[PDB]
Amino acid sequence: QVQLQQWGAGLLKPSETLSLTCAVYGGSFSGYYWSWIRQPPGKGLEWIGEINHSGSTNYNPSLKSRVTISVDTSKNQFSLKLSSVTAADTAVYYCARGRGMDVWGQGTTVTVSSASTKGPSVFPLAPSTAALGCLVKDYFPEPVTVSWNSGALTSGVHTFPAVLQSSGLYSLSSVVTVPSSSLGTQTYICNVNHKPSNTKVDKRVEPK
Amino acid sequence: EIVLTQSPGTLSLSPGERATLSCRASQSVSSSYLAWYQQKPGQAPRLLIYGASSRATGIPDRFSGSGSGTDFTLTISRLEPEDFAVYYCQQYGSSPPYTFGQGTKLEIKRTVAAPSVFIFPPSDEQLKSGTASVVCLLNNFYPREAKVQWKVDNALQSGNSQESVTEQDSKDSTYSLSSTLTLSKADYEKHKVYACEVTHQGLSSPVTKSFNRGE
Repeated sequence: QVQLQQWGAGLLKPSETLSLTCAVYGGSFSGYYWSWIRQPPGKGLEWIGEINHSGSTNYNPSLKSRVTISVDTSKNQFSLKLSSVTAADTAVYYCARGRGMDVWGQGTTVTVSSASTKGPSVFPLAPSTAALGCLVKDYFPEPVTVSWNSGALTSGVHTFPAVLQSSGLYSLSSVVTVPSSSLGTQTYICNVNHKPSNTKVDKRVEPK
Repeated sequence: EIVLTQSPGTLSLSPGERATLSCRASQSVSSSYLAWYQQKPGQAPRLLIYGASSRATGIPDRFSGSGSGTDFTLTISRLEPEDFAVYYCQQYGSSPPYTFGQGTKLEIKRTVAAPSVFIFPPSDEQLKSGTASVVCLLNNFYPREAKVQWKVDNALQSGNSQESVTEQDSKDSTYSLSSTLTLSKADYEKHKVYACEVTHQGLSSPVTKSFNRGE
């Protein structure tokens, strides 16, 4: 079973270079085409370039001026390098083995933003069945993990994907529908965890 | 330049029904130069076919392929619950750059479900920060095609509301939607009534949920 393992820096400041590397373990080298692919958020896939044992650099004209692919044979690895990156390059990058393309790497999410890391602010969307939730606003970068009652409440919970606000920070919401009888009986608390900022927030949501 | 094209953009069928996805090419492409991929949310694309009907190693026998020249077709004879994903086609081995198709999302087919609408005003904690976010939630609805509109004093708002929708819930095959309307503290304290009106197929008429900045 051939396997691919990728690594590299994920969060990059705009107007700098991105460097990713991919290692092939359990398969042959040469006779396969080592390709790179990126998938923007909510979009399809784009073919970047390929390479083989030697320097068979065949890039994509949409980004050819800023892309370079290299290969190292003593370690069975190949590296992708992008220059003068912007926010348009934010995507999930994969390395793959064109043969079609059979085995793919696990992928790395690479975001480009001039914003800095900031902890989230959690506010309560109070009830008035019934529904209540938490608003996790102004955090960077993704992700954040939201649970309810420290994992006790899981049913009826809907945590929504974040949105890139105009300020450059992310914001999402986590709602839950509960029978209105428990509003005075059960205490509903949302736990928000943000690893990039090393932050945790327990917010109690009581009827307003 | 060979561009690939997939239709429909969203196929909605029940588990057990036969699924037929299409791929259209600009130039004429040999049937051996086309490939298909299945991708699930968060995971890498899984190769299905690498030729016309060349079933890749480790792919169940329900997947098949056909086509010629410009029109190609991926086919699932009997849909299983693990088959609902996003499928792409790719031109490989003809003219670089070897681009992909736009993708075809496969969806589960359930009955029409009207959304449950709720509206959350900005909490008093957020107003002390200088901004106010009003939230509108549509819980458990099908199909996904539904529109939401914000109105401050019955005035149509635009350019200040963001939207998010979850994946299809694996329990009831429904969706959930949340729209955030963001306004400064001054613009929020300007006006009185805030309303969120949703239009969806399961509603006989658009449904509005409103609150007044005070009561």
